[PDB]
This record gives sequence, C-alpha cells and structure tokens, in this order.
Amino acid sequence: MIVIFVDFDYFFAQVEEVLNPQYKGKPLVVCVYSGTSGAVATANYEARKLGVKAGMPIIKAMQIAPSAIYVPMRKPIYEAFSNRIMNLLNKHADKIEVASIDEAYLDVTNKVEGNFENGIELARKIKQEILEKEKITVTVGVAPNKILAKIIADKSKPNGLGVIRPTEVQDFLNELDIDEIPGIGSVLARRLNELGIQKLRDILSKNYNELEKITGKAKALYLLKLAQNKYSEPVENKSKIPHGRYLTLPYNTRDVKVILPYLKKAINEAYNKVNGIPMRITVIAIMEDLDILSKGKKFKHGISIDNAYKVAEDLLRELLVRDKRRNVRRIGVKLDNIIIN
DNA sequence: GAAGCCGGCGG
DNA sequence: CCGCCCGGCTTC
Ligand SMILES: [Ca+2]
Repeated sequence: MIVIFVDFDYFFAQVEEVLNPQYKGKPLVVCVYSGTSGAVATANYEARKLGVKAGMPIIKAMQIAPSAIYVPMRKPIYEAFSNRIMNLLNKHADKIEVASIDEAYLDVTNKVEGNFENGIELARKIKQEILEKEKITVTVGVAPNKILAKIIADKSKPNGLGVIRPTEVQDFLNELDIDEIPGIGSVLARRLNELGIQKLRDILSKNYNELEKITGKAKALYLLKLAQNKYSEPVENKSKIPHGRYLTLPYNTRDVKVILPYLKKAINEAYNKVNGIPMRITVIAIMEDLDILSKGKKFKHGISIDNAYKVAEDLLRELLVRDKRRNVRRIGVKLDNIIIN
C-alpha cells in the first residue's frame, strides 16, 4: 500500500493571497463569525509571525496585529479552489479520499506499480504541480497507510514532504510520541503518560485491558494495531465534506404541508452540490427556541434524490413524533458520506 | 432509542 | 477558543 496524503497549508490565507496579491508580504487574517463574536479562521505568514492563530478572538488578534488586514471568510470561493485541486489529485490516484476541504488521501500503489521511491517522486510531482498550477503550497506525506501518511505530513509542515518507508517503518514506530497520534489529544496523552507511555512501543509491555479503561476499545485496539504495524484500512473513493442547506420559514409551524415546500428546496441546493452519492442524510430542524432536532438514516450504498424526497419526509415526520409540543423555526438537510466515481 | 457526557479537533 | 460540530461510549 502506498498512500500520499495532501494537506493544504493555511488554505484560506493562501487563497486570499492568490486572489488579492497585494495582500502578500503583509499580515492577513481570515475571520469567522457565529450565529455574535468573531474568531480567526486562519492567518498568513506575517500575521502568524506576530503570533495570531485559529480560534483566537478577533479582539485578541488585533491586540498583537493592528497593522493586519481582517477579511471575512468566503467558503464558496475556497470551495471552488479546493475542488479544482482535488480534481488534479484525482487524475494522479487510483483512489482518492477527500478528508476535508484541505485534506485528501490518495492510494497510488498501482499508479507507481508498487515502487515506493516512485511513490515519493509522484508525491514531489504533485507538490510542484499544485504550486505551478494554482500558486498554492501543500504538504505531502508518503507512507504505507493513511494514519502514518497524515502523521508524517503534520511532522513536515510547512510546505513539507514527509516520508515513511515500508523498509524503515519500524524505526518510526519506535520513536513516535504517543501524543503525536490522531485521536490522542491534550487529555489522553496526559493520562497515558501515567503508566509510563510516551512512545508508541511502550503499550506492548503494558497489559491490554487497563488501556481500554483509558481509551475505549475502538481506539485502544486501533493503537494496538498501529504499534504492531497491522493497521491497514484502505483508501476509499468517498468525499467526507458535508453539504447542507437550510431555509428559515415564514412562521414557526408543524404543518407538514408547509414545511415540505421548504424541505424540497433545501435538498435541491444540496443533492445538486453532491458530486457523488451520499451514504448519509440528516434532516435538521431548528425550533422557536434555537434548539436542534436532527435525525438521519445510513444507506448500504448511497441514496439518490430518486429515494430522497420521501427519506427526508419520513425523517421529518419521525421528528414530528419525537417532539410533539414544539414548532419548527428553520429546516435543514445534510448530505455526507458521499461515494465518488 | 435516544439524550447526555466526554474528549478531540478545526474554523 | 466553542459549534444549524462530531462521534463514540454511558446512561435513563
Ligand atoms: Ca488544516
């Protein structure tokens, strides 16, 4: 298995700088607002230089960067920018998995006919192409599975090319900090250190069960496989980006004859923004009181709009027995788990 | 089942 | 830092 993982450096920042080149060499800050207060989406080199970073409240960011340019975020254009890039990658890969707007996994095992060095060069070729074609720097990871490829990518930022070779893989498994693992955050590392575990290997000397009592099987076991180099878990042809449209109603209601004519339209601005076939739909409804009542059914394959309008209709109506007192302010749909062709 | 907590992650 | 968040595990 050869996976190249692609990560877009400070994408939103980069897109803006590409669109408005006079922003370059000068602090730029992309901002995000609630339903209110605003925070930093991303920030460019110079903004980051001064200490800005995601989540930072815009007041705070101004405290340390008054010379900065604060723009509102434009998801759609960054999405158009993302999709162009995902397509480039697509041509390069046997299977592509679009993890997010700025992340994709690529199985290329076949493309380079199993040759890991040609894997790395393909990975070089990809970096150079995105820069040449879109003026954007990404960070690649090349490794014999998804999880490793992400890890080595994050180890290689900014504008990196990380590498774990099947032939060398065990030395990397030997020096990996437990905290550097996806799924292991601030709390879990803090607790996992307590037995004497900061390297991945450490677990193998420590008994099995107690670890679950700190992790939960599904992760405790997922650590065990990584340590042993038994995690495979293929790269699937699916997009993980959720597409979802809402529509506020003329008045709060419960009359299905009123809300269907708003459900339909919410799906059209979504089941069209599909590019594939969703294994998941979620009917989402906001009440008079801002509270949220969301139900959704999983499909073996996907679901077309062929089944959609009634999957959504009964999914609303099931929420109309689950809540019986309250009215609906706003109605939404979310399509994710998209299978690609 | 389905609310709710906990913990991780990214706009 | 917290969400038309998220999933996973616990609990009525
Ligand atoms: Ca990112």
